[PDB]
This record gives sequence, structure tokens and C-alpha cells, in this order.
Amino acid sequence: PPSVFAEVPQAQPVLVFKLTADFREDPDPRKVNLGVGAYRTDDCHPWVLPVVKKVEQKIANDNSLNHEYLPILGLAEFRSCASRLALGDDSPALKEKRVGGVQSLGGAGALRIGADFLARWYNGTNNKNTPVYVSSPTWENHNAVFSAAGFKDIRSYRYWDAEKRGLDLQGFLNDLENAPEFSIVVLHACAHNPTGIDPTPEQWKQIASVMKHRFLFPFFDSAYQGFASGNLERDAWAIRYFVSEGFEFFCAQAFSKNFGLYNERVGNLTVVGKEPESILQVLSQMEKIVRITWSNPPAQGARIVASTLSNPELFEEWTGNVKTMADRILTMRSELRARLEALKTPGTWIHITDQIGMFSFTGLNPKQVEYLVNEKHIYLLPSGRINVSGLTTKNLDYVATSIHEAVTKIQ
Repeated sequence: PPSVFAEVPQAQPVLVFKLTADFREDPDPRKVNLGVGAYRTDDCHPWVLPVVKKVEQKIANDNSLNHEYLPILGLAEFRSCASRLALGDDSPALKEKRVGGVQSLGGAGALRIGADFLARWYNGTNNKNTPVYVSSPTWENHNAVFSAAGFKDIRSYRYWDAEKRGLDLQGFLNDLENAPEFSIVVLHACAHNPTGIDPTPEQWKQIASVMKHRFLFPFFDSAYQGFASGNLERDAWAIRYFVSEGFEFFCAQAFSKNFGLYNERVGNLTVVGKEPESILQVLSQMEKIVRITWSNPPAQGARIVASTLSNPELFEEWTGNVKTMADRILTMRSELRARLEALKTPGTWIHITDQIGMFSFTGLNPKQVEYLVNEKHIYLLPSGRINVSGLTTKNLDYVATSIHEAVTKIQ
């Protein structure tokens, strides 16, 4: 008889994977991959943070450690350190013991645990109808996680304006003013994915004001703290502002980019509440959620991050390491913009340097992108998104020339 697997179709490849596979295959020597999902150096190589290598040696040599189960909520030192990183050591919320943390399987895991919690205990009990607002566009995992958690009404807020190449603040605010009271708003804390443009601190004040007045629930996604600007405070400004304004909120934290721990899946869900007592109840339910789903947590990534952030000296060394990545990206943005302007490229290019983080919406249209991929062998997404760390001292001129040709030959 036939295999019970005989009619299983070949799954369609996924564009982020296929783009890199196409790059790999390409025999053209000019090829550039601007579609890598991780930081690369000026020589196109992965980068292990020096402080991570040092900490891994310490862990391996620590004979006190065992491999027994962590608490269900995770390694206590990791959770406490991760929360301290977002909020700041002198946060009123930390002083007043109205913070919790839950270790998660990366930032996506933290978003899932939070979503599952909201679907059970927020805005009523077992209320899957609370609207969830995500940016337009956004990281696909925002929509997917909340869908998977059972939320039935996932909505967009206006965010990217392709004409202006920048933030539609008025549309964003308008969409928040029309949000039903108690709707959940998923906010990118800094380094907006996929566009790279963030609200400025004054714009964050306006967003906060509308959220406050309509009792909207902030759910921050903080995937790039420190990695975006090289300055941890700055990168957490909106988060810390929301605390100071009296918000209760969740904040999903990821440590893949800012520790380079892509293959360790280290995340934390920070919870900020009005009062200490109900935080303990919240964590009692998040224990059940973790157990009932996932069940973890794996230790090694968490141990790396805890051992680093808990140690003032390693923490400083790490901030240096992270800043070196951030600074290389910032430099590449500046260099690309300067080269495009020197070529008299049509359009404005301030967006290249107004944006922050590893990803940039270059503002190219899909046909312009198609010219880059197919004629110039520069691999990026049809939205115009590039990984800015794919830019090197060696390829900048080729990329800038190629963009110039795209904008002047196409459309």
C-alpha cells in the first residue's frame, strides 16, 4: 500500500528564506544580501559579542551549577535583570514592587504568554473580543501571535506613509481615538519593525495622551533595546515615560539582537501594575499559562544574560559591545544617505538617517526593488526593507549607484 505521507504536498518556500537561498545560488560576483535576519560585520560575518564569550567560559567553569528545572516563571536573576534593563534601576515601579517578569522563548514567546493572559483575564474574563491594534505595517508575529491566542478582532493603526517616507502620526492618533475603550495596542518600543521610524519623544507624549484618555492597554515589544541607538536609556525612553505617566502595561523583551543570542531564544515578559498584590496574582496565572502551553524554560541563554546584566562590570562591557553594532549601522545609514545625495538621486533621503535600528524602509517601490534584485543582484524585500548591516565599506558605492539607477530608470 501507499505511505500514509504519500499525499503530503511540498510546502511553499517562505520569502525571507528564499531570498537568501537565491542569493546563495547566484553566481554573479556583485551580489549583496540586504535580507539577512541578523547583524553582520563589515566583512559579512556573524559577530559573537566578546562579553558573551567571556560569560560562557564563566558558566562552563562554574561547578556549582546543575541542570535541574528552573522555576516555572524562569531564572529569577534573569527576570529581575531584564525588567531592570527596560525600566531603569531607579524606576518607581521597581521601588514599589509592582513589577513582574516571566522568562520566555524569545520576544515572540513573551508576546504569546502576554496574549494568552489577556485573552483569559483582561477586560473581562475569557474575552477574545477585545480589539488588538498593530501597526501598519508591522512584524508579522504581532498579528499571528494574537490570532493564535484567539483574539477575533485584530486591527491596524496607520503608521508608515509611503509618499512621505515617514510616520503618519495623525492617522495613528486618529486610529487610537477611534479605538474602543480598553483595546490593546501593540507598540514598538524603539526600532520599529519593519520600517525603522519611531515616534520622537514628543510624539510619544501624544500617543500616551490618547491611550490614557481611552484606557488603552499598552503592550510594548522591546526587541532591540541598546542595539538600536547604542544607548539603553534612550532606547527605553517611551517605556519609562509610560511608567511615569501611571500606565499599567506589558513589555515583551528579546535578547537575540542585543546579545547576538539568535540561537538561544531568550526573552522576558515584563508586567507593570498599579499595585504589588495583584502582580503576584498575575504571575500565579502566567505560571499556569507557561505550564499549560510551552513549558520551559531553557536555561543557557537566560544564564548568559543574567550573568552579564547582574554584574556592573560585564554590564558596561556589554553596553560597549552593543554600541559597536549600533554605531556601525548608524555609520552605514549616514554613508548611504551621503552617497545617494552626492549622486543627485531624485527624492528626499532623510528617512535613511531619521530611521533607527537594523532595518530600513528605503522608500523604493516594488519595481525598483525588482531592478535591484534581478539586474543588480542586490537582495532585499519588495517592500523596500533592507538590513542596514548588510552594507559594508566595500559595497556602499555599488549599492548607492544601484539605487540611483533604480530611481532614475524605473517608474
